[PDB]
Amino acid sequence: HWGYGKHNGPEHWHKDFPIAKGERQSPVDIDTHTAKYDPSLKPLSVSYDQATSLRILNNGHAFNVEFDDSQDKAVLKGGPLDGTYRLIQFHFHWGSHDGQGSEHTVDKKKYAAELHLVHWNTKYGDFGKAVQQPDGLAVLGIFLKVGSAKPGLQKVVDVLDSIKTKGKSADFTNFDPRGLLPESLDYWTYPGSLTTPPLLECVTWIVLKEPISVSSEQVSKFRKLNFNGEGEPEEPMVDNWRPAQPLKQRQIKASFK
Ligand SMILES: [Cl-]
Ligand SMILES: [Zn+2]
Repeated sequence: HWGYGKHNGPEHWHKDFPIAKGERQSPVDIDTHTAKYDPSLKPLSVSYDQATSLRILNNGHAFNVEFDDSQDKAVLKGGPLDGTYRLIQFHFHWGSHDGQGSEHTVDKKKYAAELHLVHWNTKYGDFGKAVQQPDGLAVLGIFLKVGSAKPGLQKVVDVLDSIKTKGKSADFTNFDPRGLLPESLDYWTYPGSLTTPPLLECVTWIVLKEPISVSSEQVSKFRKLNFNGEGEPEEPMVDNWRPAQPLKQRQIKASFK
């Protein structure tokens, strides 16, 4: 089974998932000098007022906050997207220390972590059908940098102690993901893939320019989670990120100059 270790980590995924060497893999390094301004890209429309969070789960790879995606007003649209995409879950990737942990990089700079807000294209009926199409999902990626604390993240970080091992979960209602967004919605966009197996090339990536600031203590709580199930010897959940992949024949566009 895949993981992030020496023997089952990202360098090994291609054996079970040959698309790992595909033409539209994620993440990627974003070169700010070559990314091209496209002043025809509409503002991003992020509507989370009626986002209805359900639970938080340690899935053995990261933790996912799951949403009720029948909420037809809880949607991402605009920007580079046609039609409407529904929020299903968000999760993070992070490092064994503050100097690494993001999946996308910006001019080769890695951030302490990266948040992914996963949405599926309503035109395909559900998430399971959408992942089989090239315009099936839209993932909103947001970098975390160490600085002042992020108040809207605190409810997430405080609940992690009770879901420390694989399989554990907690009810997690009335979490408002708007508390995780930076001031600015300027972004870079490119077509790419899920960054975990099955690595399907079904994602329009929308990566915000502006990181959110989280405190050193908040991010260190991510690192207290464990990959293993209860009753195995603790295996700290850190460095669950996939490194930058070849950009091949893709152009990264920017919503801003
Ligand atoms: Cl804290
Ligand atoms: Zn992710």
